[PDB]
Amino acid sequence: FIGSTTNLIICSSTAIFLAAGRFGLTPSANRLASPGLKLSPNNSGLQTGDPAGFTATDVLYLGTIGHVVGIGSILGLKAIGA
Amino acid sequence: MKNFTTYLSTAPVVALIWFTFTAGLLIEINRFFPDPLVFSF
Amino acid sequence: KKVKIVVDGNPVETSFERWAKPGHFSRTLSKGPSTTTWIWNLHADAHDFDSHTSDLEEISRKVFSA
Amino acid sequence: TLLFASDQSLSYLTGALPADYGFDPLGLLDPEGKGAGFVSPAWLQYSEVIHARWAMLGAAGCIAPEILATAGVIPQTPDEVIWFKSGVIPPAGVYDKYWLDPYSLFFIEVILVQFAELRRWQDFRNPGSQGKQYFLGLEEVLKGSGDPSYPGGQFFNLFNLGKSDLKELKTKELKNGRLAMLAVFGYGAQAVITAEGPFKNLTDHLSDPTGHNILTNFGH
Amino acid sequence: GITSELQLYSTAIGGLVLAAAMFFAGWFHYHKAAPKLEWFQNVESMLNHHLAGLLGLGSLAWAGHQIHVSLPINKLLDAGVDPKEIPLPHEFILNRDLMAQLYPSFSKGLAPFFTINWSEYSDFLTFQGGLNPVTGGLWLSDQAHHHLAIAVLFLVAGHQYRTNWGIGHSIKEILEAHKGPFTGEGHKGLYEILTTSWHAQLAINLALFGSLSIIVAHHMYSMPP
Amino acid sequence: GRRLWAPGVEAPSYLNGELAGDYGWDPLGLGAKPEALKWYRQAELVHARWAMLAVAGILAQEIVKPGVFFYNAGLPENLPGINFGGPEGKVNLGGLLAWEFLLFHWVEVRRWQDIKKKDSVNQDPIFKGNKVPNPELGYPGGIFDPFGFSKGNFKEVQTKEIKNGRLAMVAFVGFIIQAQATGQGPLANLGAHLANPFGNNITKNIGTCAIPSSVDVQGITIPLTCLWPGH
Amino acid sequence: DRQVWFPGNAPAPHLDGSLPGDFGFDPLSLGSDPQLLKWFQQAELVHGRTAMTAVAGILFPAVATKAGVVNIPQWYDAGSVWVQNNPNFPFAALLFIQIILTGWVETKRWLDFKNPGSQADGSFLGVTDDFKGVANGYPGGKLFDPFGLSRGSEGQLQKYQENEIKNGRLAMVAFLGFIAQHAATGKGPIDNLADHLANPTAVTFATNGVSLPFVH
Ligand code: CHL
Ligand SMILES: CC1=C[C@H](O)CC(C)(C)[C@H]1/C=C/C(C)=C/C=C/C(C)=C/C=C/C=C(C)/C=C/C=C(C)/C=C/C1=C(C)C[C@H](O)CC1(C)C
Ligand SMILES: CC1=C(/C=C/C(C)=C/C=C/C(C)=C/C=C/C=C(C)/C=C/C=C(C)/C=C/C2=C(C)CCCC2(C)C)C(C)(C)CCC1
Repeated sequence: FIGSTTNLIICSSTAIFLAAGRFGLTPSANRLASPGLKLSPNNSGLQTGDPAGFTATDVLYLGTIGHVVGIGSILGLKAIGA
Repeated sequence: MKNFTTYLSTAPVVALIWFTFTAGLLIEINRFFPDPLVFSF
Repeated sequence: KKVKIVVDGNPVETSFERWAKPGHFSRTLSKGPSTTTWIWNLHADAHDFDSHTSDLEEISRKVFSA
Repeated sequence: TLLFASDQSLSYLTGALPADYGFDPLGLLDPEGKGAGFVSPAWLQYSEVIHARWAMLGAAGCIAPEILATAGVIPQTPDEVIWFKSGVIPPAGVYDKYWLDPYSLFFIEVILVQFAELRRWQDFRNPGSQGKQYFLGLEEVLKGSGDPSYPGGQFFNLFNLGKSDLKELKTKELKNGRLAMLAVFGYGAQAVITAEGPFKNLTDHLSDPTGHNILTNFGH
Repeated sequence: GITSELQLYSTAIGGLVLAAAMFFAGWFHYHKAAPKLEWFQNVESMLNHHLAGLLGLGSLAWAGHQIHVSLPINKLLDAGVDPKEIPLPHEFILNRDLMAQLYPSFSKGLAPFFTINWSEYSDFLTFQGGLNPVTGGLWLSDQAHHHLAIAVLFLVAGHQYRTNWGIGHSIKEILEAHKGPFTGEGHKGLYEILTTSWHAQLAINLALFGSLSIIVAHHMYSMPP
Repeated sequence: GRRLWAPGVEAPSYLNGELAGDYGWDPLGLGAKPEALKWYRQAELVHARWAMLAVAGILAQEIVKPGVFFYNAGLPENLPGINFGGPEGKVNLGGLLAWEFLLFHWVEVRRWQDIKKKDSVNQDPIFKGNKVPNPELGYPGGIFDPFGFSKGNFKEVQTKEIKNGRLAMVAFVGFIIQAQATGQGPLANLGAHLANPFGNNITKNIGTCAIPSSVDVQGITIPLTCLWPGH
Repeated sequence: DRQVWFPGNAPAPHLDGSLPGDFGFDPLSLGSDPQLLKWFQQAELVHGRTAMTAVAGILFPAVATKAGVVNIPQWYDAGSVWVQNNPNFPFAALLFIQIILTGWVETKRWLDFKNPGSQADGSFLGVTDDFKGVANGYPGGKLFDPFGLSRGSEGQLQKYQENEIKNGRLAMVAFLGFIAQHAATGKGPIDNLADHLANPTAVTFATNGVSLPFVH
């Protein structure tokens, strides 16, 4: 299962979403999106050791969305035919 | 205990106790003496 | 700003004193009846918490416990 | 020295409490607002200490009979002294022939543990009050200390430890208790998954780490 | 899956214990620890908890009950087995082989769930539709899959509103941003109405609850569950 | 006292050396009240002396009659062969209990009246010239100390008495538990440990209760139990 | 203050320790009214003395029955045995005699509660001093206390009052235990005690059959 397609897709999705969140490509706990989709800083008051302001809640939600996108993609490719 | 007994003395609680007693008395009379139509023994 | 638990400790004493006083919740009805309209008004206004007081906190606490 | 903390959590968690890492992401130790009830800070630190001590007893106790039976110290078979097969959960198994049946033992335990826990509770609510009424002379050593988590005295601190390292000993107690709480949670989870003893799970992981772990146990 | 009067007795006793807990909580949260006004006005936290935690976790827990208790007992009932000869629900909980006799995917355990081989669970998580010909009710496997899907949807829905960790929506901002040329200031001021007037909230909730009750009547006659 | 029961502990404020063998040991605080402390000191003294006599009797009986279990010494056929009177001279144990009951009721009520009021029953009730000095409670003297060994250091010999008594009490508990676990006398247990130390110790006998569940003593059935649920 | 039922909890504020057996136990505050407190004190005393007499009259005949000396029927069967063994004494006549005698003595006690010392006027056969009453629930005098155990000393009277109330509470709890043990075992209380003494590890509430309805 370690080299399987499902594990590779889940790991790639989770890593890509976490990396996008860390480098300011997603709304975060410390930056929030305008209705015109503009990211502006927000004082969440959450202490983190990451110098870019990446927090634990960011890890939780971005891993969740990575899992969700990977699972939907896996089930869609099994439905269509991989 | 005085305030609790004063609440039990309010009109709906007294009515509930009295009508429970009266309804129970009528029910148990009709249970012990079923179908009373006339005053005959 | 911050979502948190905030309560007040022991706001209302648990006692049967107001159980013995019908209409205690209302300023008009607490004086007792003069006519039989007071009997119906006591039941009609019993759960109108916003009529008893204008304080939104007391209304909300009454609604929660009800 | 710092877990995932926040400006709210660091406002009251400064380090004065034992084993203080500032880990309060749900700000449950906020003193303001939480006056009455069980989410007060004093009750929460008290409950962490109580959970810690009970978990230390449980973590030492849910694996010691299995270890001693595997080593041949006790004559019972290692399968029949597994912590969930000893009669706590009769669907999972009952131990044969205790000196008393488990329900009478539970009756005695209810009486005795209720005595202990209610006296402890009355010390929490009314500090020092358990040293007044006559209790066969035992009320001398049940006065507490004003801190409900740390009564001390001639029995609870009968060896008079922590003359100068009481805060360090409190930190050690809380650290070992948190580790024991995690261990008892692991005992429960491994009992549900593997249906074997915790020591059996440890020996299976030590003998074949690849073929005996959480991934292979979910496979079948 | 209730097959005996004893299980109905247990629910009656447990309900009365929970009834006494509710009456205790009403006394406690008025006379001992009454929440302040700012606690009640946390509508974002209330919506998050009532969507993910009440509805979502309730649907997940009921899907768990349906899968582990309702499906095998009703399968044996529709197979013609006498109710006294049907094993008790905890026998299906503890003995996985007895579960796998009726639904063979249970022999694979939770591995298909965590390896995203969800199609292996197709024997007890179905999309048949229609009615069970034996009983005239909806398929219980269909209802288990329904409640699992509803649980996931409501757990997602309960993560929308910002409470304490930056992310999430502010309902006031959503309301104030939704205005157009025909409608003046739009939904401005509705947040202050719905966080300060219990009667406006009662009006909205009563309208939707009553409409829901009528919809329930139609859906329960048409697809008897 | 000065030398305490453990290093680093502190003595309680009511235990600082009036009594002999004071190690400042009261974890439960039972001696916090002076009246209770006096009562428990009397109890400790009589328990110590009775265990002293008991350990001496159990050790000596195994020298003289090693074939008689001391746990079974109450059995009528384990008694020495002596004439108790009657048609056959056999024991009855009713009159045997009655003798001890009357004599010990008298002497222990005398000791109890001494404990309640000091120097209240020192005088002989019949021959009023005879008298007991009673310098301390639990230490009557007079005819109870004929050789006058308490004329010297009273505190030192009191310490010797209380420490030997505590050792005797612990030893008697060991005697009872060993007899219940092995079914043999104490010196037989010592010989068995000296023969096979690693094959015969507490780890091989603690699970067994060698005493039978009940015994029949001339018409009545006395139920028996060990001090722990062995089989 | 005094010893209380729940150490660490204050006694009930309407219980000041004057009454015998005052441990401050009134969690429902039923004795807040002093007149209702006197009424409930008389209730507790009458219940306790009746329970003490009843428990003695259950236990001593049952102890004598267990020894094999007599064959007195168990307390739950004695009415049936008496009716079957006394055909010339109807149940209704016995009940009427009991009701009129108890009504006489209890109406005298009631009228003394309403107005203390009022039965001391000599209307009942010239009895004057013996019906005066010492305290509420403690009549005394030469008739009810012929040995004069209440007229000797005050401290002796308080000690005997404490003895009476504590033994009465114990007897009330014992009669409740008699009812619960008969409903669970179908045997007498001395039979239950003998069964427990024969083998206490297997003769428990957990093994009677009805306290734990499950198999186990
Ligand atoms: C007080 C010192 C003393 C000690 C430590 C022992 C110890 C023993 N005796 Mg022994 N005895 C002692 C004094 C005497 N014994 C006997 C005669 C016997 C006989 C015939 C037997 C023993 C047996 C035993 C053994 C088993 C005891 C048992 O488990 O019964 C269970 C114990 C009980 C059921 C309760 C016994 C005492 C309990 C602690 C309460 C004390 C009694 C009080 C007076 C109760 C008050 C009654 C009131 C209500 C009126 C055990 C080694 C038995 C044995 O094992 O030999 C093989 C045996 O058969 N003894 C006599 C008569 C001269 C004694 C005089 O004091
Ligand atoms: C802090 C933080 C903060 C924020 O803010 C929030 C949050 C996040 C929530 C938090 C977190 C947390 C944690 C995780 C919790 C969990 C825990 C634990 C697990 C508990 C236990 C706990 C556990 C404990 C009690 C325990 C105990 C145990 C017992 C004794 C046991 C017993 C046993 C014995 C021996 C043996 C036998 O045979 C059987 C039995 C009898 C059975
Ligand atoms: C870089 C770096 C680092 C690292 C980090 C890491 C490595 C992280 C990881 C992390 C991760 C990797 C995370 C993840 C997460 C995930 C999650 C959190 C998930 C969740 C999920 C979910 C929630 C699910 C759900 C569901 C279900 C159950 C079914 C239905 C559907 C769904 C899907 C919805 C460190 C700090 C060392 C250092 C510095 C740098």
